[PDB]
Parts: sequence; structure tokens; C-alpha cells
Amino acid sequence: TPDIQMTQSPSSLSASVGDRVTITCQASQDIIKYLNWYQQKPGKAPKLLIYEASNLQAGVPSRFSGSGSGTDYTFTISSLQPEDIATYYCQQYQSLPYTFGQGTKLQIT
Amino acid sequence: TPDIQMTQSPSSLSASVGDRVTITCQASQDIIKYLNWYQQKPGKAPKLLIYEASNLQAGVPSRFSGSGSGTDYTFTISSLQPEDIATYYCQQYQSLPYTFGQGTKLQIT
Repeated sequence: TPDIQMTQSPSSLSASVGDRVTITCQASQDIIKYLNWYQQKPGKAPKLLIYEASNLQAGVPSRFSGSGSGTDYTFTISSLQPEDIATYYCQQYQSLPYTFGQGTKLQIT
Repeated sequence: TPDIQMTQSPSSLSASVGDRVTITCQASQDIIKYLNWYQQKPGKAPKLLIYEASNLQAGVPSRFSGSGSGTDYTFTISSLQPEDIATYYCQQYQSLPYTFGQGTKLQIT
């Protein structure tokens, strides 16, 4: 069985405080809605932000949101803040092995 | 609902090539068997090694194995190899939000 390949773009981004930022993920096969988004700050374990494409988890600020279906999904930060500097990942769980996108490093200009 | 907290030990380990290495992960509540193990090399995304406590994924060397149930789980490398140097994490998926242990950094002496 071929793995499902997740393609994330862009691989790095720098923006100013208060700007809007979007990250996309595309799957090589339809995964219906089974996609998660994680945040990882340096030296730390990943933290689940959004479950099943669009369900925001507890303790996550409302300026984060997720959308999409089929093969194409989007992660949005409506107003970038300093504490948001991290690497962000998408992950599919439609089929084993679960795979991650390559990651987007976010930095402030 | 309280989160389920995962406690991983040790947080860091140094060992020689050919040694046996074990990493433990304990949950603050019974998670039955719903625990995954991931490998992460620096600058790279995590890779799923083991699903539902003991099911080894494709492409993974047979020197890796997983065991446990209830609240206590173990990850074993039967013979440490240089390509094994990475950070390893456990993750529960019995309840949302899914949580990770703090990670074990593995290095060679």
C-alpha cells in the first residue's frame, strides 16, 4: 500500500505582529476529513491545536482556525503574535501509517 | 474533563552501540491500550513507529518493540544503532485532547 503523502506550503514564513498568516496542506489521496494540526515550540513536545479539520481544542486562542475537506486543508492565524513562533504540522489519520507534512517554521520580522 | 497527562522517563539517556535501551511512559488514567510511539530526528517531522501499544509499522526495524496496557507502557530498542539517535515520544489517544509525553533524547556515548 503506498503511504499517503502530505504536502505542506510554505516551508517557512516570516511576518509582522498583527498580520494574517495561512498554511496549506494537500494529501495525495482523499482523506475525507481526518486531518489534525499541531504546534511544536523548540525543545518541546507537539501540542494538538485542531482536530478533524476544524475542531478547536480547549485552551487554544480563537485566532487559530482550520478548514477544508477531501484532499485540501488550510490553517489560519488571524493576527500573528509573538508567542506563536513555532513549527506547525498537519497529520492525516485516515490510514496507517499516519503521516505528517514536512512542517512550516513561523518567525516574526 | 481533566486532560490525560503522560509521564515519560528518562528525559535523556546516553548509551553505547549494541546496548539495550528502554523508555517508559505512564498515563494519569487508564488508556486501555491506546498509545502510539514516534521518532523525531532534528529538523524533521515525527515518524510513527508503533500503533496501539505493540503494532510495528512498515519500514521500521525489528529491533524496536512496544508493550504494556492500562496506565504503563514500555518502548524497547534491543540493540542500539547510530541511526537511532533521535528524540522519542509517546502519545495517548483515548481522550481529546491527545497528549504527548515530554520526550526522551537519545545519544551515543
